[PDB]
Amino acid sequence: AHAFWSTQPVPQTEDETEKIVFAGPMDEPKTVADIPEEPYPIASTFEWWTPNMEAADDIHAIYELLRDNYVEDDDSMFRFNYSEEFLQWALCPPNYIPDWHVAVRRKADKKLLAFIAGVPVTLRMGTPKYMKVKAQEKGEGEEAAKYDEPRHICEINFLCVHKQLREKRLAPILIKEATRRVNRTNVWQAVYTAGVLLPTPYASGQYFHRSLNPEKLVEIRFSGIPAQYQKFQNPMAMLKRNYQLPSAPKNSGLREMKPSDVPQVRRILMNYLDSFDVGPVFSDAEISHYLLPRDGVVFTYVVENDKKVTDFFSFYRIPSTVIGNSNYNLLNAAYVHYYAATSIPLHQLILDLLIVAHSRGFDVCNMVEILDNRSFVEQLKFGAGDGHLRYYFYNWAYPKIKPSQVALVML
Ligand SMILES: CCCCCCCCCCCCCC(=O)SCCNC(=O)CCNC(=O)[C@H](O)C(C)(C)COP(=O)(O)OP(=O)(O)OC[C@H]1O[C@@H](n2cnc3c(N)ncnc32)[C@H](O)[C@@H]1OP(=O)(O)O
Ligand SMILES: CN(C)CCCN(C)c1nc(N(C)CCC#N)c2sccc2n1
Ligand SMILES: [Mg+2]
Repeated sequence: AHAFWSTQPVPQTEDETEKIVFAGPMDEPKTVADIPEEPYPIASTFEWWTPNMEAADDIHAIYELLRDNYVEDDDSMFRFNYSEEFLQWALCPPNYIPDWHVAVRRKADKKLLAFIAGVPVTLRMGTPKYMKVKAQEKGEGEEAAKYDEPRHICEINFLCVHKQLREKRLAPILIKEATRRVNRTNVWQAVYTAGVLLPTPYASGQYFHRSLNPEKLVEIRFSGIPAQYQKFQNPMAMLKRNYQLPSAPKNSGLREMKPSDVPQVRRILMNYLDSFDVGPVFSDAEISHYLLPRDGVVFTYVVENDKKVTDFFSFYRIPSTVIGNSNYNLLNAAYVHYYAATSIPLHQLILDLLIVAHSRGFDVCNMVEILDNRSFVEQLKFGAGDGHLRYYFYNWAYPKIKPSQVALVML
């Protein structure tokens, strides 16, 4: 069934997943010296290329591949259009490894055919709370605790093969070369997500959407007018009214995050994320990188009253190309990023996210039911979509956990 995935160190079935009781590696311990020094073999008409994702022109080359060949829906209505500024932000965090950005070009004329990217992340990925209780009940605490310490691993994203090269087994080659480059730096696990089901997720969550511009969403067929609104003389007027938001934030002391806020935002974020089984650990440099505002890319606000930051939220922008509409070329989506609330209920904090996103011309707010995202779904009028986001590890056995025990946002 899976000619490539069956050869890899990942749990092969749900049944296998059911028997996993402790976090730990799947594979034998290996050393850098055991890993081939030479790139993985590739057809003589192709070549490996490492783009410089801080150099405008290489960023643009990768941007065009993704613009034209990255994730699209099954009805080919929308295709993600991650911006050049977003890609530099996502792929070049503190201490990133340029070698983990891997491309294939056709040698002749240098057409770009494929990409995959890894970035470092420090992840808590030790045995989850409910399985540590089971271990305690059996006298197996030491085994369960072995990998409690946060680990420096690889996060993989942006796997893409050109549409003309699909179903030729190029993605496994990209994956094998990425793995080799990661292993050559003495890193042996990765974390990744996908909308598709592969062997075998450790967690899965539904996607949720919150309409900000329903007229546009219906025009481009992201949304339709729900059946219940047909009982009204003006269905669309009633739909617009249902999703109306304030024109300015409601929380006193909301303002954009600045450099001086990094220590307090790090503190409140890390205290919050500790509550979840799987989550990132961020240094001050990483809090700076992932949360300070970047035009067009990431938007972060703090609540500060009386000289103290007590809460914050962040969202990031991913537009999609709208394939063939005469009124609109783009869907402008805002995705819920990290947040922490200590002074107000989460729904009150995230309402301001929706208000700011709407004010800035976003059409929809998206999120997965990770973190405490379920706590404000109903009041804030999110609805489940048809997608799921599945969380995977490479070379890591891990008990199944609920998505409300995951605190890693994947871009
Ligand atoms: C220690 C360090 C380790 C680092 C590596 C960790 C692993 C990272 C793994 C990557 C995580 C990426 C996270 C993201 O970026 S998820 C985003 C993925 N990108 C897209 O969906 C963009 C649009 N589609 C494409 O570009 C192509 O269809 C892709 C490239 C997805 C496959 O190309 P193509 O359609 O031309 O197929 P093939 O003939 O070359 O290959 C077929 C094989 O590929 C397996 N396949 C299909 N889709 C995915 C998928 N999303 N993750 C993993 N495997 C996938 C499939 O089951 C089959 O294997 P098997 O069933 O036969 O066994
Ligand atoms: C790797 N990485 C995490 C990027 C996420 C891709 N983004 C932004 C995304 N992806 C969705 N799906 C793949 C659902 C597929 C299924 N089942 C959806 S569905 C609604 C928004 C949305 N956005
Ligand atoms: Mg292929």
